[PDB]
Amino acid sequence: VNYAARSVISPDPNIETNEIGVPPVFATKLTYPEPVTLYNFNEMRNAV
Amino acid sequence: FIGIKLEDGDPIVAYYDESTGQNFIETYHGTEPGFVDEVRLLGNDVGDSECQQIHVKLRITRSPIIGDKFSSRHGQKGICSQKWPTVDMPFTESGMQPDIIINPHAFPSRMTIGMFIESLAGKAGACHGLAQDSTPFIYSEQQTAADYFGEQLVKAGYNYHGNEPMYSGITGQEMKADIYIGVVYYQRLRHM
Amino acid sequence: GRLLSVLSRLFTAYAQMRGFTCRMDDLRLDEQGDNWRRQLLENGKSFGLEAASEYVGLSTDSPIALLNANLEEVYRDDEKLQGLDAAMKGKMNGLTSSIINKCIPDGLLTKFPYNHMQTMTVSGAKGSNVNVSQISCLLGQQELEGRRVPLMVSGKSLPSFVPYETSAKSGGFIASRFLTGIAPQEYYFHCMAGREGLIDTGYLQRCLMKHLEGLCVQYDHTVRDSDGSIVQFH
Amino acid sequence: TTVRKLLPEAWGFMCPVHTPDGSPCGLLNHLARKCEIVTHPSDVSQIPS
Amino acid sequence: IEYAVKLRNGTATEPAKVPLDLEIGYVPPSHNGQYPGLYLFSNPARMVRPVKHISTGELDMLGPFEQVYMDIACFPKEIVPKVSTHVEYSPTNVLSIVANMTPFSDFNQSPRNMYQCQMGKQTMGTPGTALRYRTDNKLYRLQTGQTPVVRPKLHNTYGLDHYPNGTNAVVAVISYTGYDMEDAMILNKSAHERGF
Amino acid sequence: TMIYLCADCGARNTIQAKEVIRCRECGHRVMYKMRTKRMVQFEAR
Amino acid sequence: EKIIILPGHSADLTSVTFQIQKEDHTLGNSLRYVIMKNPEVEFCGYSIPHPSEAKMNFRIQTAPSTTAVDVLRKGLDDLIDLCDAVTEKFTEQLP
Amino acid sequence: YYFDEDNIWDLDKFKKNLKVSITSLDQETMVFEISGIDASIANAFRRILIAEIPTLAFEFVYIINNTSIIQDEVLSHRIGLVPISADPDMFKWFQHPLPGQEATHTDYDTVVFSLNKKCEFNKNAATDEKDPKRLYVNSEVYSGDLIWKPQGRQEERFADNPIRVVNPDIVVAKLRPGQEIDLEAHAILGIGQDHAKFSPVATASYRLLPTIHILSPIEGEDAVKFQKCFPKGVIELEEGPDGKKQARVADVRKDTVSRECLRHPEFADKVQLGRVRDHYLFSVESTGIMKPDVLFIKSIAVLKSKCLAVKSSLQNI
Amino acid sequence: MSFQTLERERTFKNPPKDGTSFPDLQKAVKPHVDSFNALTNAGLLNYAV
Amino acid sequence: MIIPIRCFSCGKVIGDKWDTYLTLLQEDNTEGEALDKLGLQRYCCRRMILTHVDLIEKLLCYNPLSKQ
Amino acid sequence: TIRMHYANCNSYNADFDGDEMNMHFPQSTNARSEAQFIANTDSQYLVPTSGDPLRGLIQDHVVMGVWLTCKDTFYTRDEYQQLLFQALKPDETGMYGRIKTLPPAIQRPGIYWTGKQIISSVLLNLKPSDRPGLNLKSKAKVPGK
Amino acid sequence: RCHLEGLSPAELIAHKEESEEMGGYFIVNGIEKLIRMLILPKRNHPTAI
Ligand SMILES: [Zn+2]
Ligand SMILES: [Zn+2]
Repeated sequence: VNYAARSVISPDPNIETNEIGVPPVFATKLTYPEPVTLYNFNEMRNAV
Repeated sequence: FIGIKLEDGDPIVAYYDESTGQNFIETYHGTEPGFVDEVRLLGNDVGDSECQQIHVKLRITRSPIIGDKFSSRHGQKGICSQKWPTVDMPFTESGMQPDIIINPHAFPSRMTIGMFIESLAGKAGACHGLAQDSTPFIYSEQQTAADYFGEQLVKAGYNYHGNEPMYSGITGQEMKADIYIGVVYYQRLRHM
Repeated sequence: GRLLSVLSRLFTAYAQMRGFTCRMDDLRLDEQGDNWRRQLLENGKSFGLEAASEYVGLSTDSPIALLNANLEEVYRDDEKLQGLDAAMKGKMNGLTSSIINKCIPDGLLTKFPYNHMQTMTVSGAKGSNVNVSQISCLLGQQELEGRRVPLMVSGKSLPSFVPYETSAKSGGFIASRFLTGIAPQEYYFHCMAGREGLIDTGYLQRCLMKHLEGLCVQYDHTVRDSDGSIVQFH
Repeated sequence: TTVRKLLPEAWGFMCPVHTPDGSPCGLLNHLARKCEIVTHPSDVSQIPS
Repeated sequence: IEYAVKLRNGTATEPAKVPLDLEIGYVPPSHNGQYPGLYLFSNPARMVRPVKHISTGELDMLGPFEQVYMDIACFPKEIVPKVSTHVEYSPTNVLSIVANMTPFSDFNQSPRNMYQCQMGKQTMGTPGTALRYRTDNKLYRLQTGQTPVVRPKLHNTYGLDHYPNGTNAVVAVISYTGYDMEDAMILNKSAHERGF
Repeated sequence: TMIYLCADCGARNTIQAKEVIRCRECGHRVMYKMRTKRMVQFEAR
Repeated sequence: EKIIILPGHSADLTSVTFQIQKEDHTLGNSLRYVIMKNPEVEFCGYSIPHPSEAKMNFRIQTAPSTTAVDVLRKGLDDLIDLCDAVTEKFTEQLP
Repeated sequence: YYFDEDNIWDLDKFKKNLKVSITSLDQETMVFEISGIDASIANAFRRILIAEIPTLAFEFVYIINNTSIIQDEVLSHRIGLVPISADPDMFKWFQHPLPGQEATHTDYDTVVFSLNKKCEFNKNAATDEKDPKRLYVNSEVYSGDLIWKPQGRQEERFADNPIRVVNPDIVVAKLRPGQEIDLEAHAILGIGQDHAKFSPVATASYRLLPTIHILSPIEGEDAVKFQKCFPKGVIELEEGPDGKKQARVADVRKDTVSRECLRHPEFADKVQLGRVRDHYLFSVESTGIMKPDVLFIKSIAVLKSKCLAVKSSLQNI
Repeated sequence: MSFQTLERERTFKNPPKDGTSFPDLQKAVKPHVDSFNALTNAGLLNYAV
Repeated sequence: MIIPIRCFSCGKVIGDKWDTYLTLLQEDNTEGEALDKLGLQRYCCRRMILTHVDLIEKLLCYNPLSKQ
Repeated sequence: TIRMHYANCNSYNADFDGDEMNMHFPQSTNARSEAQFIANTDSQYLVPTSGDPLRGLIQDHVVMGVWLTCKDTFYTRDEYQQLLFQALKPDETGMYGRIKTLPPAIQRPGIYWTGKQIISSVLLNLKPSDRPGLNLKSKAKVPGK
Repeated sequence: RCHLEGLSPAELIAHKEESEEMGGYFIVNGIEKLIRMLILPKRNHPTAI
């Protein structure tokens, strides 16, 4: 499939039991669609 | 060039066809920056042959990176997790930082007691300058090698149980408990 | 989930503040418990021949040649082996449970709270009491696929022993502890145990999953497969 | 549970522990340290004599 | 054995009456045992190992046919007289090379030693010295090598000084960081940049 | 041309493209390329 | 941006969480040990979100008498004074 | 809500209890004692001394011709480790060059050294003595062959203090007849926690002053064994007319707290091993850059600096 | 036992012209090499043909 | 390869101390503790110049540009 | 390298030696909401085989928890505050304004908190706005003797 | 039948093989091939089965 990375793992005690800490590389190479409303407009614009 | 840094999308060598008279190219399949340490013109045959074989020996650099495996000589394999800051590390009363921190949660259920033996022996032989011999089936139940090295080390001045009082690298104040420190022989794997 | 995370970072900070390590002396027993081990082992110095003579039927003061013929006659079969070793194993196990009951709770150096390995063991973290027993007392009988060390053609357990040797030392029972070390004759059988444990070490999930695809909980609370027929109520 | 077992005729002949793990565990065993293989036979006429 | 100790030393080396290679498989008789029979073998391509014959003080060689019937003592201490006819040169002579090159190998639970051989055969050390003329696919070399502080003597005897495979680390067993569980481990930054 | 190194004899050969390859002074048939002066830059890590 | 107010700040500016940039315990532990020397501090504890970055979330809770900015101000000042006392003494020791 | 009324800050009182004494000082070694100081401040002091002061260290290496056996990146790194004798304060920081990066040099930021050696076969050899120091000339590329190349005003600004490698004796690489290495090195100011080569101090650690006090006086052999337990000097055998022999702690600072006496069964009841909670014993070892006293003063200065920077930005909002 | 340093150095510096410094290794590989010799010499192939 | 200057554990540079320690065992008849004369108080930066393999003096005898 | 917490080791049963993973991301909003609410890691605490929870703390946490929890422990105000904040770190989580503590168990001759007070404190810090505190009695792992 | 038997480490260094060359592999295409040792029953001794 598309939009699915594959990497080696190392544990961490600082972050969370819920969240997973990700390197910025994937945050760049993994993107998803989003409609833009009026109130979320500033966030999306900033990202652009 | 001899010693020029390459990358993935990078030509390595160039040959052209005679008839067509056009240049072809060879790219670097590999996906990590590699240099070239030497190129070799193989005489193709007995002789009277144009150079139809070339040999490039690329040198790739692999420092200890996050995700690679280390192991003492006891099967105690580990993994480079974070490369802790050298100052946030604790230290002995002499102060040299522990170059490698392993966990106590590895020795139970793994019975790697010879590891502790080797550790003590190293701590002694290093200080005195001895090439600690550790051939199997020398030390008897009469005197444990533990006690022999304990003599060695109490001669060195250190604790007889290998412990050493340590101050927290992060809080500074010493720990309530002495800490086990020795000199193990660590080699690096290559599976990564 | 939050509570787990916060407890995690909590004990984390405590790890930074206090310190915790499994040093050496936390294995070396007290000399009193040490000679306790010594006394009990010296007692059991002859248990093996005891169970041997008993199971065969002869007495302990029986003539050597008689028991010799008996033993040769015994483990040409295998059931005779099974019964003999079963006896020997029960015997050594009695001795072992004995000296373990005596040494590990008090024979060693420093008591429960300060002993960092007693902690990692009894707190369920990592290890078990059998681990401290092996490391600190003895290894016991080496059960390899049930019975014990197998007997070669001349019936000698090892080129270190005489044929028809009866002592549990030649019967796969070894006395040494990890803390001090083991003898070559012991090392061999122990390696045998380990590598056996090695060679001993999914198509169902497309069987039990095949006919069990649908099996959904319909709203009427009458669980069916998706075809319409019931399998259970409630 | 065949030959894959370490039946105790190897003492000094082929190493007990030195053996890969996984499927070819036990199958391939390395020689002991000093154990040689004689490769050059000799005359033995004086043996029957 | 006697003619061996002769031919080895100044004694004239005649065509050996009884060469060392020949193995004397004397098979004592017993019911439901091996078919008893003397078995002299002089064929090459046999497993043959040395020990010391205890009566004399000299070298002795035999193969895996007399073992099952021989009382060879493991230790000059273990010998019980009138029965034990041979003594091992040393218990060392039971292990292989790599497994022998193991600090206090007689201590850890055997599976550990087994992983030790299988993985130590896969180490990033020097594969030799003459690298400049190696036309291989993939070799591996580690830059800063040193011999261990703890060792069995045969690591010096076998000339393993010419192929170091690791270094000697300042190890401290401690639950301090919180990142080194599930067997994990930490590496001092400074010692790493310093050429680890 | 190109300048190479006779492996054994250690003699600069100055061979040209589409040519029989061998040491001119001793006759060896294996030759390396010399390392020219080529700017390369590295970090100290 | 050296030191910033995090959005968990109290309305009264009594519980604000200073986020010091590009810093670690080197200043943190000293800071807190100084701050705990203030009777007007009800709470003072530092942490680190993650070492890979150099950010130290700091915490000040105090009595409604005075807010946190003045508290951190005076605590810094007192620490600097400690630095000066140490320096002066040591320098006086050697010639 | 508890302050305990003694956790107060009194700059007067803190200073009046604070006492410093410089036990030993050298060009490279230093050990001294601090008193009336909390763990945090001494921790921070070690913390700055290790990594947090800048120091000139080789960062880039422009290689020109290297036909040696040692690999280039290895040579670069190894050089990147040799120390550099130059005032780290006479410089201005390197603005790391973002894209559009080439022209980011000056003479107030960095320094350049160079080397170029081709090991020539030496013909004055009599016979085969594979020294090979005398068989070949310039077989060993030392550190004494990284010549500083001035960059303009630098030649004048340090004419009083000519810059050199602080150890002109280290062997950097080794060469043989035919091969050659040619390159130049660029060294800038950098902080230790960025790279270890930027950590100036070889070894910085402080010891809490341990206290050894016997509860019951030992006698004769136990006194002898007790003095024999700890390193010499720490235990004096009491010259006692009454009784025969006791033991007392002569100097607790020489002592290693390996805690050997506590191992013996009977001694366990006689002595207790405490440690001073407030008195610290610092041991400082710079490498080749600055004198350990200047290290100490500069470190506390930098801590004052960080205090000042946070203070200034606090004033802002 | 100590690390043979002067040995190692006056080993490296001047390689031995007499023979291999580590005979145990050649003995360790002795199987195959002697197999080859006994092939060519020791009238082995001539027997085959 | 070469003696690794600036030892891992300690922060002391040691790369200078190799030939100066070699010609202590070589001709000073003192055993390895000649390094005590060198001033390696710890064991950490001590165990380097002690058990370091100087393999490179054997690798360097492999110049194909030996011209011989 | 992707980082996660230990407590997930057990559920994924991965030995953390190098065994890699697949990392997926839902495109639409409904799928991400569904992963967020039904199959969020926090909603996978009781395995389906039996009710036994499998996610949770491991060797180091249980060890130092044993050590700290022991009644022989004591804390000045500095330690107590630093540790309580160290565990909380509410900002990285949010949703919380200010930290509340408990009085010290002993006051004279000096204030000291015990680790057991500490666990109570943190448990109080997460007490839901209106959810009665917890009352419970259950056997410990370490036998009392 | 090679030009390397009897050679001392010195002239091995005169060639481009390391000081302690071992021998034992047939060099085919460049890659070090090797014939494994395999176990057979005993020679010429009648075995029961
Ligand atoms: Zn040629
Ligand atoms: Zn060091």
